[PDB]
Amino acid sequence: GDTRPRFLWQLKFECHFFNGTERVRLLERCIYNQEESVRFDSDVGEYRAVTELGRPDAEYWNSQKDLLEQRRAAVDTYCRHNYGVGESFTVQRRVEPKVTVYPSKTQHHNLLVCSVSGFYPGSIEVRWFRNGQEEKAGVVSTGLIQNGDWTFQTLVMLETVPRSGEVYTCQVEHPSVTSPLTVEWRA
Amino acid sequence: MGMFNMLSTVLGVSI
Amino acid sequence: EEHVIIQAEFYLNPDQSGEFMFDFDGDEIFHVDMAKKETVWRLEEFGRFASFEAQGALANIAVDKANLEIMTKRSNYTPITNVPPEVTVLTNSPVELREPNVLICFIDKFTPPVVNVTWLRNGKPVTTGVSETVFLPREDHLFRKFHYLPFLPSTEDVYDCRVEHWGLDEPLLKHWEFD
Repeated sequence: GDTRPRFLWQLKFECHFFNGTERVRLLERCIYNQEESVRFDSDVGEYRAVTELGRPDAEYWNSQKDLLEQRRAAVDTYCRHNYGVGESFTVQRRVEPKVTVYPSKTQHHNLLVCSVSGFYPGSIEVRWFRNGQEEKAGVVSTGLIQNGDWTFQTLVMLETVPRSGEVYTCQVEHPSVTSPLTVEWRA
Repeated sequence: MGMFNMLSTVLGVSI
Repeated sequence: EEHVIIQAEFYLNPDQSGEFMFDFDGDEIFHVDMAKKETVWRLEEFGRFASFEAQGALANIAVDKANLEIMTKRSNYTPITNVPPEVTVLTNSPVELREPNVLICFIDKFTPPVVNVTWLRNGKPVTTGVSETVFLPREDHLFRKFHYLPFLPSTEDVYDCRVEHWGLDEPLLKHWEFD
C-alpha cells in the first residue's frame, strides 16, 4: 500500500546570532534518516563525525584545505551577510496584536478568555487584573502559538465566577506598542 | 536590494 | 541567542523529491520550487526587499541526491523508521459570523516528509483557495507543516482536517466547528 522503504538525507546550515552580529556561530549538519552523522561547527573549524556513518566524510572533507578555508570564513561571507540582507523585514518586523476579551465555559460563566492575535515577534506579556489587583492563580493559557505566516497568537484564560461590580482587565505588553494595550470586561 | 547567499553542499565519499 | 537562520534542504528516495528553504526563527523566508525552477517568497513584501539566486539551489539538490545514494549504500540499505504526526486544527483568530477567517491545520513532529492532507466541509472534501507551507525543519530533525483553508464562518458548517501518513494506523480526522 506504498510500503516501499524510505531513505532520507537532510542538510542544515544554522547561523546563530547572539547580540546582533556581535557573536555569530555556524553549524553545518548532515543528517541521515533523522540521525546527524557529520557536523561542521564554526567553533571547531573542522568537520567532526557524530556517528560511525560520518567518519569517512569527515576525514575526506578535512583534507580539502579549500573547503575548510571557505567555511571558517563563512561566518563573514554567509551568516553576517544574510543577517544584513534580511534584517530590515525579519529582525525588525513588528506587527501589533489584536486583543479581544469574551466569556466562556469549562469542559452562568466561569471562564474569561483574553485572545491576542496576529502579532510579531513572538514574545509578549499578557496579564489579568481584577480592578487593579493582578490575578495569578487560576490563569491558564494555550501558550504561544505560531501560525506559520509570520504572526503568532495566544489565549490567556482566567477561571473566575465574575461578580458584578468588578472590572476584569486584560493588559498586553509587546515590542510593537510603546504603551500597554488594555481591554476591560465589566460587571 | 540585498542578495541572500547560500552555502554549497559538497559530495561525500563513495566506494 | 537573539536569532537563528537555517538553510535547510533534503532529498528523499524513492519518492525522488527534495526541498530547499530558508527559515528565520521558525518562519519560512522563501523556498525554491524544483518544478518551476524559481524562488517563492513566503510573503510578497519580502520579494521586494531582497532576492535569491534559485539556480544554485538546484546545484545543491543534485549533490544531495548523489549523497543520498552514497549513504543508502554505506548504511547497508537501512531505511528511515516512520514517525507519525500530531495534528491540531485552529483558527487564525477568534471567529465572528460572516467575517473572513482561515482554518489552520498544523501537522507537527513527523518523518519522513510525505503527508497527504485533505480538508472536509460537512464531510465533502473542499479545495477552493486552500494552500500549504513546505516541510519546515525542527531541532529534532522531524518536520512541521501548515495547511490553510480560508472560510466564511457560519453556524451551518463543520470542518475537518484529514491527515494520512505512513506512521499512522488509520488517518487522523481533526474536527472544528463554530461556537
